[PDB]
Amino acid sequence: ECRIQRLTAQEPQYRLEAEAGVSEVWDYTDQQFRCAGVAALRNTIRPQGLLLPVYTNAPKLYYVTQGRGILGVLMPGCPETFQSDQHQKVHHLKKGDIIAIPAGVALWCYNDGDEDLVTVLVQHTASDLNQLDQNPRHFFLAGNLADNVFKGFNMEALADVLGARKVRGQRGHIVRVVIRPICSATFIQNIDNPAEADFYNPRAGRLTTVNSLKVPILTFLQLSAMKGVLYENAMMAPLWRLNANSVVYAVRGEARVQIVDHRGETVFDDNLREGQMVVVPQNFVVVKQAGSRGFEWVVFNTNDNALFSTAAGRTSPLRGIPVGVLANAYRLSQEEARRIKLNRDEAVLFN
Amino acid sequence: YECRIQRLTAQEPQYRLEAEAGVSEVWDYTDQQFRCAGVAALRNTIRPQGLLLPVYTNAPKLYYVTQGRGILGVLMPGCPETFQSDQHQKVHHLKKGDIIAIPAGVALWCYNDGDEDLVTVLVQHTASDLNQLDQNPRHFFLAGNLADNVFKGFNMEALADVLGFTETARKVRGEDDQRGHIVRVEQGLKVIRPICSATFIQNIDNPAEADFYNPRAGRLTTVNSLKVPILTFLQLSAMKGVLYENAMMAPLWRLNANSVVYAVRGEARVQIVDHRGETVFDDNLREGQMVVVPQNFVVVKQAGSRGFEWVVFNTNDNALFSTAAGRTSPLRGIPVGVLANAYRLSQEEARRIKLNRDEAVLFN
Amino acid sequence: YECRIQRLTAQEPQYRLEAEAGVSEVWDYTDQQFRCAGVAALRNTIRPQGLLLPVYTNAPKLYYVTQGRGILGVLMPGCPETFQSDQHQKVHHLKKGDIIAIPAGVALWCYNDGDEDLVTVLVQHTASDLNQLDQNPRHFFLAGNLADNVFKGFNMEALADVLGFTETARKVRGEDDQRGHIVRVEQGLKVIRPICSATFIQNIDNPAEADFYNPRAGRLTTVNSLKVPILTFLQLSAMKGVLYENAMMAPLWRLNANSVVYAVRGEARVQIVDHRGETVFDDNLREGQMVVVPQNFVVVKQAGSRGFEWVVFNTNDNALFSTAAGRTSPLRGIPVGVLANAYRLSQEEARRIKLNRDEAVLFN
Amino acid sequence: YECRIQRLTAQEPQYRLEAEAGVSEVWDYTDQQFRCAGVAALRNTIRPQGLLLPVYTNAPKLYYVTQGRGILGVLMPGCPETFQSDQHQKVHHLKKGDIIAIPAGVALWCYNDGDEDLVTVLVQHTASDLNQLDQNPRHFFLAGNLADNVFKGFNMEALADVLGFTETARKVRGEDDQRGHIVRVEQGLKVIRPICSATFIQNIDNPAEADFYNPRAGRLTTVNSLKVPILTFLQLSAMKGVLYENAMMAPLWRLNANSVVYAVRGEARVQIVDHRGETVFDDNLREGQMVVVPQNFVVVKQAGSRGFEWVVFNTNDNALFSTAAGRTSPLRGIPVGVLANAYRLSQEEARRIKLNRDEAVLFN
Amino acid sequence: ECRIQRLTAQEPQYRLEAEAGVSEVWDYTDQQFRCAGVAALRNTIRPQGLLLPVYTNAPKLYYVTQGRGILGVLMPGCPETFQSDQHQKVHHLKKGDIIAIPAGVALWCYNDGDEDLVTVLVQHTASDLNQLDQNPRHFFLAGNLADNVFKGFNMEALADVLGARKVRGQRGHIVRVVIRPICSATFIQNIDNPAEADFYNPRAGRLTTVNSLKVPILTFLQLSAMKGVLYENAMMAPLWRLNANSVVYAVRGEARVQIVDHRGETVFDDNLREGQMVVVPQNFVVVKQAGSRGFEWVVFNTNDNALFSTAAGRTSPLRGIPVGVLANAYRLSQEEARRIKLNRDEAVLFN
Repeated sequence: ECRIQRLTAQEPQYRLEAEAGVSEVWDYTDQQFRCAGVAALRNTIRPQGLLLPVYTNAPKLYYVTQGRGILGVLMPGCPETFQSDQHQKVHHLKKGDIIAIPAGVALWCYNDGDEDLVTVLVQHTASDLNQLDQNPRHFFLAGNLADNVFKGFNMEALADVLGARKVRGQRGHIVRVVIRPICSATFIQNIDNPAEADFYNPRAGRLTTVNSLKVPILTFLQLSAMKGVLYENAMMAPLWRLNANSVVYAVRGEARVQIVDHRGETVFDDNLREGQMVVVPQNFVVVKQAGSRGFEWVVFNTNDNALFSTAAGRTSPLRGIPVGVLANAYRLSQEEARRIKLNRDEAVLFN
Repeated sequence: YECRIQRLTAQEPQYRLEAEAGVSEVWDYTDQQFRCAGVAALRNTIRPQGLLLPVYTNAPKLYYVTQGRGILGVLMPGCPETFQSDQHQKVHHLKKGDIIAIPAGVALWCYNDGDEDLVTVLVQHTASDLNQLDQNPRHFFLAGNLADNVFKGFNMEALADVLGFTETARKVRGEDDQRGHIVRVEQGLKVIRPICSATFIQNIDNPAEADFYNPRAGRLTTVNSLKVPILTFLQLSAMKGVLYENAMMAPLWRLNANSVVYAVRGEARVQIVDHRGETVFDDNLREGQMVVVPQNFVVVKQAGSRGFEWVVFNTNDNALFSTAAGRTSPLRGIPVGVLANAYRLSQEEARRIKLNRDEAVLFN
Repeated sequence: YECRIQRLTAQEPQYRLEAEAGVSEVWDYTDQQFRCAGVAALRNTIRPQGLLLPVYTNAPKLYYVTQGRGILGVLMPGCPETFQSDQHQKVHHLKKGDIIAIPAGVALWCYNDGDEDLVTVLVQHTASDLNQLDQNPRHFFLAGNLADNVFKGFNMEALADVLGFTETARKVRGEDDQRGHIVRVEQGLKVIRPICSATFIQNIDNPAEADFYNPRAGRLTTVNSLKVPILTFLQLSAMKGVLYENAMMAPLWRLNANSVVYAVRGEARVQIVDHRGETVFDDNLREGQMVVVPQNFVVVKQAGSRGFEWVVFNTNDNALFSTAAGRTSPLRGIPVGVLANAYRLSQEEARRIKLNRDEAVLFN
Repeated sequence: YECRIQRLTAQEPQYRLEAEAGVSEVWDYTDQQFRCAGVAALRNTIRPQGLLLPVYTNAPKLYYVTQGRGILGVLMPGCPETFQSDQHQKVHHLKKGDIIAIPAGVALWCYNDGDEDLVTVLVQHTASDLNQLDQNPRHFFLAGNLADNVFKGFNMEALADVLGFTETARKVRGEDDQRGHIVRVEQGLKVIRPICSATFIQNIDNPAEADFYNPRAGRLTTVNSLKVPILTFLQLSAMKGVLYENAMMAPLWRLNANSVVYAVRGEARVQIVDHRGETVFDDNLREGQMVVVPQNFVVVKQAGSRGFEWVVFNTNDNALFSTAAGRTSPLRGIPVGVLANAYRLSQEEARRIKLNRDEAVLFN
Repeated sequence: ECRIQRLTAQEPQYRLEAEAGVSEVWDYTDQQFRCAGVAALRNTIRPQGLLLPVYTNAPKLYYVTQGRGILGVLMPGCPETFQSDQHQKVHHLKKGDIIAIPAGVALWCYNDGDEDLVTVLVQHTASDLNQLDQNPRHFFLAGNLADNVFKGFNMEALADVLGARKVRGQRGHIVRVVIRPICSATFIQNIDNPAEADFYNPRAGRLTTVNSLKVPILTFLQLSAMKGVLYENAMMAPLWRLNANSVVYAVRGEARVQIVDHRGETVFDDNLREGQMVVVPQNFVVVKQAGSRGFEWVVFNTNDNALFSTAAGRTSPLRGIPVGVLANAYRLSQEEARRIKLNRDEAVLFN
């Protein structure tokens, strides 16, 4: 399931055009995603576009690559706290936001901005919360792997449950053209803003994480994400993730990216570029050196608490264990063990 | 502590502590009104370019940034420095409407990199099991001015022995300063940018990020455990409330917490009712004032001609309230018959008591 | 609070509160015996067709229904109505032998749809961290009669403004009633049937649902966290005990709780022993009496000629006891040698001290 | 309880309780110094072949075995006997440097099968929510000598009725003994070998099992929740510290606990500093002495010419400290500018304050 | 996956020789282990042997069969509390120790003793912490299913992250030839010592357990172990484990061992001998009668809290339910139901 000889920088493989947008779907059936147990989507919502309400059998983490809009989530059996129409609290979407949506909860979204609203999506199909298959399934309540639920039911059986029903809706799933244009849980979190970075080096870059200790619901989703920015010529320390697979999506720039497994054979050594998506399995080691225009990425991780282990750096295992072990391991002399030890004073982002 | 209170009173700070670059206004933590709540209220004003010396306390704290913009630095124990150019821990940008949560014992400093006074109102939960001292606020300062820094009572020789610096650098210590706890700065003061990754900021006053909304009554924004995880450890919470012209906040009692209302803007007619069915409070609250609504006490607010904006520090992890009237009120939960037999009214009268107010918590 | 008690006493209610349709009997929550336990004991008698006005308190409560049958209504905050024909929340049928758990701050009413007096005995855990007021019981009533309802101290204009009803419906409020807290009814009063799905009832007196049984000694039925989940939040528990003719409850001390024994039926010789090895209690308990066995204090009961049936309110989530004598006693856990050297007896004497009583907790 | 202390003092036991085979030395649990910490300190010396009679208390306990080797027996409630040849529960071998954790209410005995006095120092956390009595230690003894065993105040007839043994075996009880709480033995006394599988022992003084080490400064060994699970239930912890010749323990304050330092070996210059920046302690601690460093109070130790070995009982599940100076100190966490503006020093002076001491907690 | 007609006493199937030791690997692809979802290894480290640092995608429980040495574990981003060189706290290994190592954390080990350091190892591949495959994977940082990671990366990309790099190390993984020759968590626990036994019978034997209520980290590993000793002619009560599979490794002596499944057919009835490894699936029932020289074993269990159910004995289900049920079940008379009930006063170890 995860015996992989090589890794791939992937882009969508089939499109899904609608009236007011497009859904580009990665081949979740490729071995790169099968192993990661994720399904990668991209949603583009033109101005005035409305994504019809949908729910999925699996948890979901959206990232807002571009645009600004309004979002509406539906928790079961909770009153409406927005009353003028009466409905639940809509949410404000802005570039750099992370959205966590549980499995089975309905969500709609509308693009009330002048720029295309681009959101990248991963669906964790290997999560215990998903009790169906390891393939994406979208239950729509309108419109139209995916389809509109309301369709299936009878005209009359459904007639006498409510006082008529063309809720059996081909405009696609994003159509053209609210009060403000448990259940008090925070689902949005700013990740792309610089002021709220976690790691920072004015010469190397910055790292911002979202996880269970920032957004509580993630404890239930067992997902997380990291927004990374590398300036020109800076590099990311070589690292492996202890308890999760990684879904890296390149949002800007270019960077050389290398990946290694147990057998010591490199499965990936290529230039990642904006719009591409690479997967870094668990315990596989990455390393990035930004290109000429820097590099910016988002990595989706499949665990509540994503820990890293940097082969080299201030918080590096090599820095942790004795010089003797280093010398006897890598034959060279005591002082070049010290060299491999205490020469990089930086943590994980480097000049 | 006892809470048999006959009278609640709107209270202003009772004793000030001025520094060269700021002023601390301390409410009377001795007053029964707050001793019941188990909290100590503080208000810090930091003029532009002012620096609070690092400090930690025996009790958890919830700061609310009423005004200004500035830098903050918290010091988690045994955490590496993630900000390197100087190499230090993550500083954070606080700004108007921010809620800041500071666990007990953590050292923390703040700087005002803005052109306006940085006003932060804070409460220190002194009745928390984390505070293992007594019901009195205690600030341990790491510099200057809580009489002098804790380095004052130390021995210069020992502190030199330890700091790797004897050394007239020994002037790290106290009784030779007189600038206070908020000092004036030379240049800037968070110079990389002016567990350990835990979120401590939460913007609460963002209109677009309200929890209850009514375009003609107001809005309510909460911060609790399901917003910020650390609060589950602090067992503290807060709510930022805005009422529009002549609107009203339903009569409500909080189930599992005391509440500390700080009047931010406007004025409002406020009534508070106790078990005895008697009124313990009936006054017009105005900005800068602080009242406590003890647990289960019923409070109601009708905003004045200029609206009313308040912040409430609640003393539990998940402070939830029950409203006597509204769409989610007990009256709606109980049968009509109960209403009739209770208030001795006709079934239609009860049905009016029960089903005429279609709104949730904020009304006209 | 201090618990250095020289003498435990069997206690009856000290002051009654009569209504037109019932009577409240209040034990002296001021008495040291209960102040040590941190509880306030109450007994409500509701004559047929009587209605308790809805009410909520600052402390959790464990009701025990000694007699009768009636309807109950609890009011969870912000929960939709699941009973619709009127539309309201789930009412529940309480009946003889029921344990009812009511969290702090929740409103609740009760009606006696039976032909016999509905007798409920209740304890209010005033030493719980959920009670953030003081060690005094406080009932907040939503109607009539805790001097008047909390609607009394409010302003008729405001309560009219809010309730969507000014309105001489304003008579929702107090000081104009005089019927008390338990009133007489017109017809019936739970009229659909005379989180939010949490179980609050637990029948404990069901003989077929005992935990310890001996057809000649008696039976013991517990209710704790692994029976009812909410108790994990209340940190309260209870045990319903029945001893047959001349049987005995082993001498036992509870590890992690105080115990509040209410004598339901029969009489029994009861002895209670403290750290000092001295007897703090040595009397014949009889129905309607209430005693407290503080934590770690050793108690033993020998039932009289008519058996003895009691209920104990324990003040922890999982109240477990250790019996000085029995099949699961410390003596069996320690080696014989220890017994010999401790009591200075021959190894056979110790082996008798240790292995002759083959029963668990209920004996002959 | 109040902790506004003007002066901390090194304290020795104030009243002894001698037995035929041992002596109990009791620190003054009445003294404010300990009443602030919420603990009662005890020291038991058991001469070879001495037996402590089984006993349980209202509060959790952390024993530290300073000297000797002996057998222990704990009595978990309702657990079968796993040691059978006699059939009884698992006895455990305690030896020099052991930490023993005893939950409240559990009975426990100990025997000295060695040729040297068995010295155990213990603290009883009286401010724990598990102790539901008062802030006073209370030992309930199951044999002899806490005035007599709890079997004393019982009725011989009842205790005969129950024990399956009337019987002049009734001499299981008190006021006829006079040997005390530590008695002399005939032969041996754990004779199979001289939930319920929970670890209660933790060797802390093992040099090879330190957490901090410096071959020229010393070593530090902790025991907390991530070492022994039961502590998560006791919310107690401990630290065994050794400082070599003329070494120093950094100036540190504990965030979330009071600390109880028992001087085991050597002497050391100790200074303690409070919020007021004033010195509350400045003396040379020596073996057998006991001091309390309240929460957030800053303490520093410089060992004498013969080193210094101490044990600290901390009153929380995960007691973590923050050191004013060191590699993991707040000063390193805050920017240089903050240091300069705080102590009014040049950026290089601050960089010295901040980056010259490359060690963690133990220094030269 | 676990429909098994018979069970096997297994020994390693392929060796891995190094300069200063040997790694003997059980065939984790046999159906006996597939079902148990474990991989069994044996490490032998000659005097002065050093096991190069490694990390694995799965949790691990080592048992120290023989020898005495020093061990070094690397937790992410935790300071060095051993300072003279500066590094993390090494640990002392001695015969009878149990070591729990999470997935993804690096560990090295060195044999500073005069006797061969023999450690037996199980890796729980069916643990949710492992997000790769159900096959062992060893990521080394030095040397060389298994391989050295540092190998894979480029000479220069890795050059400019630290000031040279022959950290790209054939001596094997254990090579010939420290300050003392969250992150304060206990990973070692004494299990083989008699004084700390859980069950004991001076005539039958003794049982010592390690589980979540002894070592806290196991709560996260969901593993556990039991060290068992049976004297000559004593026998282990027949038992089944409720919530885990069992990996029994025979460390000394010989014993007849029988195993039964649901169908009542015996899948194993043979003499287990030192150095052999048998697996007892969940709810399969074992029974052991020691041979002439007694018997000593370690069983690795796949759960935080391993509970047993002894068909016969003081704490036996048969002792739990009424004599009537026994009689009506097994026809014979009321008093021979009593006989099957209350004749074995011992718990689980028997004469």
